[PDB]
Amino acid sequence: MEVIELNKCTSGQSFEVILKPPSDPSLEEIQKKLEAAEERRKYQEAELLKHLAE
Amino acid sequence: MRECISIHVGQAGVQIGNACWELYCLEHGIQPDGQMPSDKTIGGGDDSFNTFFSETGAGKHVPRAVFVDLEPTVIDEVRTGTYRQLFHPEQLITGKEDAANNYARGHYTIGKEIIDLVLDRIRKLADQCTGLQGFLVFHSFGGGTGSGFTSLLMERLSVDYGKKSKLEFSIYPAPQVSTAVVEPYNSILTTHTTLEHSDCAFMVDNEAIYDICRRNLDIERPTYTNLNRLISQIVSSITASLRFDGALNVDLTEFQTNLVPYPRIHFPLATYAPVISAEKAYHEQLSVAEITNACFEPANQMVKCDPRHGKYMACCLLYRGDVVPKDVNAAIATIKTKRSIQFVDWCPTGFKVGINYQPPTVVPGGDLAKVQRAVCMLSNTTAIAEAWARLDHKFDLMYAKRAFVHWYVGEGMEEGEFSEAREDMAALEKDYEEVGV
Amino acid sequence: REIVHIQAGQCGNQIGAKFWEVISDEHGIDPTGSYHGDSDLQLERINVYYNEATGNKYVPRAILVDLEPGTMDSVRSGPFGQIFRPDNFVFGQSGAGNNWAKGHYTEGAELVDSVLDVVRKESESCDCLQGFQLTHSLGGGTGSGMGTLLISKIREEYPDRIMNTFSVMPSPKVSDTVVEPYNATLSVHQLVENTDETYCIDNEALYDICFRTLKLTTPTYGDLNHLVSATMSGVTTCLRFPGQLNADLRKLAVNMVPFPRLHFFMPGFAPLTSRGSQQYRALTVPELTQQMFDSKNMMAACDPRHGRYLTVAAIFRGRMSMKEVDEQMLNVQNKNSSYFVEWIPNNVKTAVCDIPPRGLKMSATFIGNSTAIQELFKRISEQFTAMFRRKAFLHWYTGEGMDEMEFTEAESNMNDLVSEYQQYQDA
Amino acid sequence: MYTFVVRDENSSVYAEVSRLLLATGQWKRLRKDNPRFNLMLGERNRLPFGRLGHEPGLVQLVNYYRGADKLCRKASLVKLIKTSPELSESCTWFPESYVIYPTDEREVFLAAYNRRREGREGNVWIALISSEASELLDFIDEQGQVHVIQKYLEKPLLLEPGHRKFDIRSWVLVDHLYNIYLYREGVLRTSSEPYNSANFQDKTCHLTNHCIQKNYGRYEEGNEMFFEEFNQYLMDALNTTLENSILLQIKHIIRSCLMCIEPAISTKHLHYQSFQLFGFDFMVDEELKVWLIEVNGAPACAQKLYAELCQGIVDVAISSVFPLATSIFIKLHH
Ligand SMILES: Nc1nc2c(ncn2[C@@H]2O[C@H](COP(=O)(O)OP(=O)(O)OP(=O)(O)O)[C@@H](O)[C@H]2O)c(=O)[nH]1
Ligand SMILES: Nc1ncnc2c1ncn2[C@@H]1O[C@H](COP(=O)(O)OP(=O)(O)CP(=O)(O)O)[C@@H](O)[C@H]1O
Ligand SMILES: Nc1nc2c(ncn2[C@@H]2O[C@H](COP(=O)(O)OP(=O)(O)O)[C@@H](O)[C@H]2O)c(=O)[nH]1
Ligand SMILES: CCN(CC)c1ccc(NC(=O)c2cc3scnc3[nH]2)cc1
Ligand SMILES: [Ca+2]
Ligand SMILES: [Mg+2]
Ligand SMILES: [Mg+2]
Ligand code: NA
Repeated sequence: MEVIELNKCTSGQSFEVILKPPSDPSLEEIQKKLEAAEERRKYQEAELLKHLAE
Repeated sequence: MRECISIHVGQAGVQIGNACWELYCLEHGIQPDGQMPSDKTIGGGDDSFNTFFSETGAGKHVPRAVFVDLEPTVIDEVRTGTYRQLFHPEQLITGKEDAANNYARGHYTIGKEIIDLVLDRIRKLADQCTGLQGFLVFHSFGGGTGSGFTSLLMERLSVDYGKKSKLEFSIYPAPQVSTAVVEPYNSILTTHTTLEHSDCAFMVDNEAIYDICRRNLDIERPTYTNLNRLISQIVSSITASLRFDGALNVDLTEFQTNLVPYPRIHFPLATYAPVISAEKAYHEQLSVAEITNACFEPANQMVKCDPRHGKYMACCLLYRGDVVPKDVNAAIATIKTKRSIQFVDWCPTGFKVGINYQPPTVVPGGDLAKVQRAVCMLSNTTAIAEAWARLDHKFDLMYAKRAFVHWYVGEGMEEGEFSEAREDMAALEKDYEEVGV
Repeated sequence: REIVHIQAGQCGNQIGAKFWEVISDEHGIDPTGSYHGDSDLQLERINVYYNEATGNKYVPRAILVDLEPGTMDSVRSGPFGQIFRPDNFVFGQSGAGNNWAKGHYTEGAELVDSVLDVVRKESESCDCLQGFQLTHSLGGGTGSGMGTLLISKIREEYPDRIMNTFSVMPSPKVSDTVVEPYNATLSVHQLVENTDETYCIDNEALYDICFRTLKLTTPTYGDLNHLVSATMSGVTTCLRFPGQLNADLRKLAVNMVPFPRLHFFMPGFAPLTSRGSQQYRALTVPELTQQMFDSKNMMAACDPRHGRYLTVAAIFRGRMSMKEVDEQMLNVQNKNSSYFVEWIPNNVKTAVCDIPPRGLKMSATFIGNSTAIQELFKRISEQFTAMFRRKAFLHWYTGEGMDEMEFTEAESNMNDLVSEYQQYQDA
Repeated sequence: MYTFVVRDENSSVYAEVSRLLLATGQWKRLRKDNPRFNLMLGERNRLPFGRLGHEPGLVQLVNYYRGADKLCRKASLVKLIKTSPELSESCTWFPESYVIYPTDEREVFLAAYNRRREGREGNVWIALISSEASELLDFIDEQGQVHVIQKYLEKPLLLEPGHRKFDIRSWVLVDHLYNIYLYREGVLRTSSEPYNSANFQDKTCHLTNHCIQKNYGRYEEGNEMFFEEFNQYLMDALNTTLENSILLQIKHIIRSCLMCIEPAISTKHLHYQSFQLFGFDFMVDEELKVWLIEVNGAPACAQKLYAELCQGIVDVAISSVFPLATSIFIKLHH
């Protein structure tokens, strides 16, 4: 029904039609996370090399 | 004028990026060597297409884009592609070994070794911006890179570009076009980590794109090339307002304003029509009413679901071609009398319409036929939560047996992050429900 | 993304030699090492298995290992004998006498460093090594004992590299000695720990196929190896040729192995063919699919109906309706969904390559991660216990320094592996 | 050789159906959680429609229409009829009803009530049955649930011999093409003890539920009269047929209700398809005017008609989609 916000130009036009009305982590926190996962890859790898050493 | 930087992550992101920038060039009359005879302001400008292109004194128009992949084979085809001259070497970043469809490997292991490099190369573009709006990030949910490294990148961009918006074009996993099994893990994991770092995300289910290519383009078995050229048309429709003159969705901030009331619920459903085969000899051109009515057929949606059994929070209609406001209102009036369109009580039942008189440009020798008028509807409906339900169910089936989990744990990730991510998705599904019923 | 190949022992070198013979033909490489093909798809992924030697020639990234010179002398005088790098021939003289201990602890220990020097020289040349592969038997001494020793030491020096094996299982139907169950049980213990993928090639199955199906009165090792080389060519097809499948060994492993220890695969192939006896009637896609899922084409003598598939992979080769391929693949699952676990969605994947193998205009290679594989280990365990309960033939091993405890341990780990497979068969 | 699953074993109707399917030897039953099915006999609560039609190479079908609850629940039914122009507030075959929420449309119900004070105009309502609002709206605050208040039909058609009340049950099957099939065999769930219009506390003679009465079995076996007898009664007693006096109205109401919600629940162009069996409950006043009482989304059948009906479901709703290697239904055309 009600057309509003009609704006026209050479490339086209835009409008709005209403029918009814209504009724982050820090840089250090990130790099601690990444490094906390790196140390665990190294622990797992260490226990592997230890196991292979036995 | 405010600039926009496009980031393509992983195989899917890169190859879709190619399809999009290919199309952009054809629309803006830019040539493979980066020349644009239309532009008279040599070496710079304040135009709308400059949102996606910067200019060199030599008259070359280069995409404000960066391609990143942890394995070089896909981006290598860009380096030696038809649009090789278009890009700058530093815009194309390649690793040595991919993430092997492992989120943890892309995020933690390999991601840590390349994240600083990528941000540096992104900063080189941001420095050439007088007023950077934000970023458009293309990636897959399924890939280890597309999921893993993207979530890490999205986190860092929220630290190094706090005030800037970030939009997503995400490829939702489909077994039809996937040799991977762990995709449900990667999707839940990257959604969880990225959710509060993304202002508006457009999901595309390969399932939907696949069947559209079979049903409407008569392609027996769609390749990625078929899928991407169709996807690029949708993306073009969504970004056209950022690259052309207009008053609807002129910046990234307006996408959040017009489509996303609630921050977490920022996954608008896209619906596109008409999709017509170029090999179709005789074709009766469709009217505004016919193509608009097609925006409410599930068979045309980027994600298969049933909006009838949900509630709308917003709805934008983006036309390209021979369209006038008159025929649109006439179409809307008719469609509502015959279709189920429920808006949440705290929203107005209406449509924000945008029209661009230039019809949809088609890739020469492509699968799509040229049409006199086309439309892309962006409706934020709670019905898209069906895609989360499917995904989360697949997740629960595998994780109950801890299947494949050892691959992730072996890369430094905690088994707890699985349950954390799944809890977030459970909350999200319930948020959709509170709004939806 | 390069792969380093290793072949140890009589069996390992003989199937390895034929493997190189087959793929060298597929990639158009002649015995001299010169390319002579028509397509260029034969080359844009040839770096995986071949080093581009000087003088415009391709040299296999292969290392030949043995504790006696006998078999390796045969390779060197074989059809594609010259193709291999002469420096990559690493051999001892004493032999292993079908003794796992000799290969793993004494005779092999003396030679293993020499082999690793060659592995190193090859690896350092790789732009980005994607993994190792080993061909060997588990029933002998060298391939079995020294092979698992090599694997252990490669994992030590390259702990973040993929390590897979093509392992020939022993069977009384095709037996060299009585101690094969001992050597096999000891080797499986190793493979469960230090490999990502093991393709179980059962000599029982290879024999049955040659006899029952192929109608060969008395099959030889050569006949048995026609099936192995064809299967190996099949599973490596998507690695060796370009396609929409962009995956290395690690990515393939991730999607196929849900649990680290349960990585023992049932290979399959269709159509089954006798060597020399060529095919005139090309199989329809329905026929390829039906055969590769049938037990009669399985290279591991296991009945998949006695278990459930965790994951399945199927590589079709040749020009065919990929639509029809899907419809037929989607048909098998939807017909027998009881034999596929329901808690791994979409666990059956497919790929197509345009280039078929020689002799066949289209084929299909089957890779199944089934719990039915436990029947294989059960069989070896029975044969093992039958002798071990009386400590029979154990003096060959204790003489090399081994203790009975190590046998008891090896026995226990394999019985655990069996119970593990049984766990998920009931899920 | 198709496959199916069962996720509601309390379903007497589809328990019979699952059995009949297996007997054809062209259908195999899978487990509850196996997604690779062609057919799904789903649950009554929170059926996962969102996970249907996403299995490649599988035509999936389900025995429930998503959104059909809006018709098969009393609160929703009243809302549906009043707000829908197709049916409207001027609905002739639906008793005037109002939605009441515990401590909404309550002050509106009084408007009609304040006029009922005229006297000489029957005034009894049901949730139970009473003649005044005070006690009516006093117990609907005592359970805690959302209840509907509806005008009680004080002059029902009464069967002879007995002076008994009765309600009619019609079974309607809607296939995947949204063809509406009325089962030719219905049933009268009758009263055994005479209808007493004096006071309405004794609800044995007013509520004609098969369970409440379990003078049971005096006239008809199981307190269930079928169309052949009931038709004969109308011919002998009232000089008319069942088809003319009642069934045309029944067919009209069934067709009107389903056509109204068709655009809301149709699976015509969906990625999965649906059918569903409905149970319409009707009521006839002394002037042979049919009234709609309610709609059942998960109806049970009469013992005699189980075999015939369930076989019908397999024929037109299942085999129509999944074929195998004069009709008991009346197609309501539109
Ligand atoms: N639509 C579309 N989807 C793609 C394309 N390429 C890959 N995909 C999807 O992406 C998912 C797999 O992730 P990829 O993008 O291939 O992998 P990645 O992002 O490079 O991450 P890696 O694991 O490191 O390789 C699958 O579900 C594919 O269907 C593409 O070109 N178009
Ligand atoms: N407005 C009305 N006037 C007269 N009788 C009515 C009535 N509403 C209901 N009834 C009587 O009350 C009985 C029960 O009503 P109702 O249909 O609500 O119960 P119900 O929940 O059992 C339906 P079903 O068992 O089929 O699911 C009906 O059999 C009918 O006899
Ligand atoms: N398929 C196949 N199996 C073999 C071959 N040679 C030996 N075997 C098997 O391997 C076992 C003997 O191992 P072998 O390779 O001879 O021991 P090694 O040389 O000391 O490593 C026996 O169980 C044989 O059945 C062969 O050429 N092909
Ligand atoms: C992921 C599903 N598919 C079919 C789409 C598939 C395809 C190929 C393989 N191949 C291998 O895993 C392998 C080849 C060699 S050579 C030495 N080790 C290996 N391992 C597995 C699965
Ligand atoms: Ca300019
Ligand atoms: Mg990749
Ligand atoms: Mg030997
Ligand atoms: Na050394």
